[PDB]
Amino acid sequence: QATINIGTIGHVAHGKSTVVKAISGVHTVRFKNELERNITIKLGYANAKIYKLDDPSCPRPECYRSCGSSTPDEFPTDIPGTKGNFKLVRHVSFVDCPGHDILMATMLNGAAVMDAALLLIAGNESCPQPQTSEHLAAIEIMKLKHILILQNKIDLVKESQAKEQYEQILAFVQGTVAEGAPIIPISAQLKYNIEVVCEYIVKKIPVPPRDFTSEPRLIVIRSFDVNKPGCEVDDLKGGVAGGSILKGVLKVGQEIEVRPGIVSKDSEGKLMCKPIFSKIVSLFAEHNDLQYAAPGGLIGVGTKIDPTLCRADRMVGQVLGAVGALPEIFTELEISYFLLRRLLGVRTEGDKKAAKVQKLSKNEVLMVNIGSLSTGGRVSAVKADLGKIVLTNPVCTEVGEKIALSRRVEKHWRLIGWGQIR
Amino acid sequence: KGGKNRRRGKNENESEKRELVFKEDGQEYAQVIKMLGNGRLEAMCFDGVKRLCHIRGKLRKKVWINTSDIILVGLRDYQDNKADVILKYNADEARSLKAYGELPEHAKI
Amino acid sequence: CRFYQHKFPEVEDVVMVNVRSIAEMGAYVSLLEYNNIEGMILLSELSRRRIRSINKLIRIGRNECVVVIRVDKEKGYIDLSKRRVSPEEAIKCEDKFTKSKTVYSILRHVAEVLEYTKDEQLESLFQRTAWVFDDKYKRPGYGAYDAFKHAVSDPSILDSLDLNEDEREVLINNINRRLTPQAVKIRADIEVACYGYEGIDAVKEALRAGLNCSTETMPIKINLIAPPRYVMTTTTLERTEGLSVLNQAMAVIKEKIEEKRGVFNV
RNA sequence: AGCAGAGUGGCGCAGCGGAAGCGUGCUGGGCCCAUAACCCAGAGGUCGAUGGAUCGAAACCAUCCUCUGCUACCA
Repeated sequence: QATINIGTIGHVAHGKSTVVKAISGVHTVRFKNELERNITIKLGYANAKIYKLDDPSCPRPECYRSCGSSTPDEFPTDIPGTKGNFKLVRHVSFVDCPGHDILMATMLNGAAVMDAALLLIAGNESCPQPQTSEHLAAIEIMKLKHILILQNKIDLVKESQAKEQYEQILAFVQGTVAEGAPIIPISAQLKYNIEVVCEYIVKKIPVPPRDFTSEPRLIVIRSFDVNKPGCEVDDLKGGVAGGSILKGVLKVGQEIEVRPGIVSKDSEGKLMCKPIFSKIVSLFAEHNDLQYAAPGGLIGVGTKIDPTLCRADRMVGQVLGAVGALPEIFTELEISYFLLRRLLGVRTEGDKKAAKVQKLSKNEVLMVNIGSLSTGGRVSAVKADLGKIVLTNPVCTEVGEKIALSRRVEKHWRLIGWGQIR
Repeated sequence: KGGKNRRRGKNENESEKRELVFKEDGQEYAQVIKMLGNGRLEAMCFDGVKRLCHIRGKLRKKVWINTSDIILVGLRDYQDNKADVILKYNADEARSLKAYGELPEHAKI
Repeated sequence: CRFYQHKFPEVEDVVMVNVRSIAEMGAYVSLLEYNNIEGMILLSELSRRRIRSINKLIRIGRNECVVVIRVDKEKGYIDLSKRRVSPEEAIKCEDKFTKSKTVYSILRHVAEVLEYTKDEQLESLFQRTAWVFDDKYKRPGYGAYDAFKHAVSDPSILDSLDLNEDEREVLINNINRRLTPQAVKIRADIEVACYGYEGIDAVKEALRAGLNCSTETMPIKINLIAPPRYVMTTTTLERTEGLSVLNQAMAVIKEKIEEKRGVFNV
């Protein structure tokens, strides 16, 4: 299954497929294939098995040696050991977030259900690069600090440039946790020092305490392509949710409720929403059958919903509770909030632009990323430490946790501040 | 032309074949670039310098110099930009000169 | 031999010919819309406009539609004209030309076995069989092909008048081989947008009831093209008997799914 | 993968139940003192496979495969 969710976030032009296939062995893929204008801009999924030969390096199935195929310029070979079967240490899960700035709201959502991260830095561009800081700050807000910085694209980048970049990032982030996070330079054109990464992810990132006894909550981020094959139609025996569970052991045959709900017919107001109920058909993770779905892992829960809800990616950031979950489904919400004194996620080579953003004004639409949900809503009252927001689609608030608040600076929204629900 | 008449009052002809000066001092081989009207015409020299070529008496309406092809050009004693056409060759003659290795081996026909 | 019910054409009728020579005064041509009798076309009555080329108009080895302007009944001079021709007449004549060819090929199998040492053999077969098939149904626009097509799908037509031997197998084979496979363009149009989870089994009950009052063992063709769209090609007759199968079945699927939760497309 | 088209005999488009169909091009001839326009003349040949009726099948009708067009998903 899975034990931890390590995320693979990283700004434009570092190469995703080479690094993702080295760590998991499962390609990051999605709609439009095709391939990728550059690096994956979709929310990729992948799981993997991490075993040892009693060595800090992680074998392949063929554990005698491993000859790469990253480049035919030279032969990159590494040796994990010699063969006689290897001991299974754990089953790991990844969360490949978008690597592009416009997709920030999606990157936030996907990130918010991980248990650790890997900041994929690229040495090609600017030293205190916008997105590195954006990522790091969001991570410390959500409730994580289990980060391993990875210098992923320094294959042709000289050692002065690459040294200056790690220095400037680590010096800018002087108020964000990063001093207890290692910085592992690797090759992505010769897959070198990959074996030492395997030592790091088992060290810096154990399994955090998971609450089995507590009531099941599944947070779905990705829909399912079911169905439409054959034989026997139409619509499906139904619809599969790619979600991570962050609380409770969800057992097979259990009934689960999707709690933001669907709005009642001919509503004259903003109420009333009614949750949808679906019975769990199957609990699939990796490529191995399971009867349970332990928390701390990203699992494909097939449920008895019908094709229309899964025919496109429409279940991004929905909260699912088993069953008749107590969590309130607000339509208008009381945010406590604070703002950054800089505009995060933007800063280029020349002061233009990135400074203090002006105070929020009422009746402006802002993206409130609450939980893994992403709703848009307008601010109806605006006091400094008390704003009232009215949301277009209702938000199930599992706990008052955190929020991330963004404002439409130009073409798309950009992160301005965070806070906590009251 | 396509036959016609009045084209015999005057000296048929032809090139009984024949042969073969060069270059001389300021008197060298060029290739037709364009094909202006009025009378004059363009022609880049084979050395690398461009120049604008000019027709010469007799050769006026007695010999047509279609576009593209080698041609013999005198250079004006003092003038750079404008130069003076001489003595054209034949396309066969030009490929024999190329095979000999006397003009530069760069232009195709 | 003759391809047509009458031996000689009438006046103002649309016919077909095949050019075998080109004349100075027009075109002398053989018929293949009747006997191989001679008919003369004239140069004046071919067009109402100029004529530069001449072999990019009429040439040898071409079927050309034309109108019989006059006929000498006794002499056998079939005067002809191409001046009055419309494309609608060409469609009507090409069909009759093609249909006579296939019908005479059916009435050639008969002559393969019987005494045909003389050319008049086919003429003997043609007059006695063809006329009673087509004359009864010429006034409604049918050829002898309609009579034979009716016989294969209900055999009483060719048993109502003298039935030949060995003919019947080849007759059946050629009718059933060429005029089939044989066909239903019945497709169901069904739209559904469920909020149900019991929809998967609900649809199964609805699918198997596409035709009411049939056995549980009825074979049908289910098709899934998209998630809301359920296409059922219902029981394949001719699409004039499965009309009730198409129409009322659509009501079943849309009704069965509304009972288990929410509103749907009607 | 649902629907559509095709699987050269110079080119390009692919026409129908009679073995190149249309448009075009190339090459040659004719007309003219000449050119254009105009008029004629061409060319080794199951046209992806497996079958049936047939005198015969790119073309009459099927069973398969592949490439593409539109729609669009399993992967």
